[PDB]
Amino acid sequence: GSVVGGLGGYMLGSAMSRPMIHFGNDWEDRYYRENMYRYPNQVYYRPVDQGSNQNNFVHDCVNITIKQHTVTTTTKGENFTETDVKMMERVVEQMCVTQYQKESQAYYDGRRSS
Repeated sequence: GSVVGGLGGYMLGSAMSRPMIHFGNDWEDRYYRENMYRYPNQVYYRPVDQGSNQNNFVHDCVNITIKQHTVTTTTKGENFTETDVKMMERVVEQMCVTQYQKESQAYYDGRRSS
């Protein structure tokens, strides 16, 4: 978990498993389903601290992860459609939420809520 390529130092999450996300269109639910195992299983984040926040950790994590699985992959041998990346904007969000609910509670060690 350090500078995974030309990352700004960012760490790389432990391998998660493929979420369930239904989006609010039946085709989206089904489409996501028919490729659920094709989506990424890890996400990239920076160390939360007292000047970070979830809306900068998760937000940048969605960008960074896409920038290492879309910007690092469409340029290679992918042609991810914006539809696919619209799906990844949910998976990576809830994944990096899950990674934050660990890392943040490691950062705080006290300031987490008392």
